[PDB]
Order: sequence, then C-alpha cells, then structure tokens
Amino acid sequence: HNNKSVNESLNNLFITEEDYQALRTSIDAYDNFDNISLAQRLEKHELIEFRRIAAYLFKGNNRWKQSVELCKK
Amino acid sequence: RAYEFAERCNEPAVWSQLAKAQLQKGMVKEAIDSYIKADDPSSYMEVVQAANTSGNWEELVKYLQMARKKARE
Repeated sequence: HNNKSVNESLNNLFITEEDYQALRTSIDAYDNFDNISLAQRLEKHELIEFRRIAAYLFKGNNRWKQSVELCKK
Repeated sequence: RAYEFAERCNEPAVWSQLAKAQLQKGMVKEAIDSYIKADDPSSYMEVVQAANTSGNWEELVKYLQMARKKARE
C-alpha cells in the first residue's frame, strides 16, 4: 500500500539486519520515504553495498554531480 | 524539503516559486540558481530591485545574459 511509516520501519529493520536485497526491492518498488536521511545513514554503515544504495538513492533524487563525487572516495 | 521536492520533479513553475520564496527571504544569491534551471525571464524587475539590497553582481550577469535570448528588451 506504499505507507511511509511502514517503509521507514522496514528500512530501519533492513539496516539493523544488514540486508541490502530487500532494501533494493523496497527502493525500486516504492519511494514514499525520505531518501536523503536514509542515504546519509547508509553512507556511514562502513559497508560497500550500503553506500552504493545511498548513491543509487541520491541519483534517483536527480542529485546529479553530487552522488558521483560521493562515490568517488 | 522544497528544494528536494523540486530536485525530484522538473517544472519551471516550481523553480519560479522557489525564486519568489528566496526573494521574500532576501536570498539574492540563491535566487539566480532558481532561474537558471527554469529559464524564466519574467519577474526580472523584482530581481533587479532586490539585487541593489545586497551586492551579488556575479550571477545576475549570467541571468540577464540568458534572459537576453528569451526577451529582446
């Protein structure tokens, strides 16, 4: 049903469980959530998949010339 | 939130509303970026009137150069 609170809770659970496949499914099927805060939280998870998903969300928010400089590190 | 919502979508009306909001808030420096992505030559009189309140004659030049190719005044 694309509920904002449900999406945020599922994203937080996936962050806690260190899952990135269900996170990919959620971000590809639904978009009713704050992508900026989620990306800022994923980029500090010390994992490569989490920062890649953060850059994917940043590029999906049409934040060009920003996600590339972020992943350049 | 308005900047992120404008980055998500793509419409000159949203950038024009953002420019009007920045002019109401006195942000002359940020008002030029709201017209570069919109290419709206209208309301130039208010932009010029607000430019005198704060010296920002580095971005208004490009705004006027782009408006020249839209309204030969």
